[PDB]
Amino acid sequence: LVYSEAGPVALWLARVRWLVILILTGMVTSSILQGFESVLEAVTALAFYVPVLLGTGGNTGNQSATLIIRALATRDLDLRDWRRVFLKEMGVGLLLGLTLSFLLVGKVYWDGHPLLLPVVGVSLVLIVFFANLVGAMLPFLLRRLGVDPALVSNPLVATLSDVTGLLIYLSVARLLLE
Amino acid sequence: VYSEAGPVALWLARVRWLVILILTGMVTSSILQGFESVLEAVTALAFYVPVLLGTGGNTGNQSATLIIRALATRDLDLRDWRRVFLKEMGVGLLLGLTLSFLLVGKVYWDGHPLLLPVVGVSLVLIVFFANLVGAMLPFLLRRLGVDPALVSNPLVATLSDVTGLLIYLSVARLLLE
Ligand SMILES: [Mn+2]
Ligand SMILES: [Mn+2]
Ligand SMILES: [Mn+2]
Ligand SMILES: [Mn+2]
Repeated sequence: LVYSEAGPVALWLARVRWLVILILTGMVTSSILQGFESVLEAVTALAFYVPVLLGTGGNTGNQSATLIIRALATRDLDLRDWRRVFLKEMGVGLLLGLTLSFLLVGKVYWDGHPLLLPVVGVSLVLIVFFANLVGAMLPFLLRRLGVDPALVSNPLVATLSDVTGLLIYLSVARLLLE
Repeated sequence: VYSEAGPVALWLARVRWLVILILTGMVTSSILQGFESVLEAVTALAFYVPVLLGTGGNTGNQSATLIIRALATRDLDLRDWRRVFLKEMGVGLLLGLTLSFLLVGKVYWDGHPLLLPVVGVSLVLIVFFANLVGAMLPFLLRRLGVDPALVSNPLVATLSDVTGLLIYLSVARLLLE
């Protein structure tokens, strides 16, 4: 589609379907949170860190994904190299997790919620770790399924990290505060 | 190149950008803290935070993708940003009303009637503003000589999380308190 020649109505028609699919899939997060209503009610400040946790996961995943998409498209990597990449990214994700978690724990202490220092600290490490792997592996999976990663990698990694991020954080919270 | 670098080298190359983003993203926790009153009154408010901020990010990044492409192929010039701004005003409102209709349905299903106008109004505003942010950012970056490929997407997502939260919680406080 040519942007400069497309009217508002035309742009809406070309954009809406992808957004509808994403928000329908995104509604899952609201159901997840409802299933943890007990823990959310128990500790008020638990909800304060959801956007930065899910957002950091998304940032990490889309960073590693972009690196992989480029590496494959430039033939620096091949589809057969996914295992060696996986093993290497386990280390990178762990190192990134520890670094970012160290900072966020500082914020939690600043905000004055010492009860949440362990749950937030552990959760972000796990979230960065898994989001980094999802980001590194998705371009391989997409390519093998016939669709190039460049077109749809961003919203997929963002949605998956949101779902998996909520599940990790709230589960860690339920085990440590109950 | 990727096949070259080891784990520490990759960590070295990635950490600075992620640190800047999280230091920026930390503001969201401070924003939510400032609305603790209404959050405590209606706990269900927290249920729709990720889907609201996430839809804003999706909208913004979809918009940014189109603009980056048009600038690369010279379908648009740098000075066209005002005309793009005015047109995207309409597109965002149309996408906002469409997506809002769906999410209100989810709220109606979940059984939180108090949040029907809160979530409905917020999503329209969130989509509307996130769309403009996504459309304008490539103009700003190219003006500063920055390549969007590894910068545009995390920036839109973080800006939308902050602005989206400010909209949602302000509407919540207004309608519930
Ligand atoms: Mn309850
Ligand atoms: Mn409570
Ligand atoms: Mn507090
Ligand atoms: Mn996000």
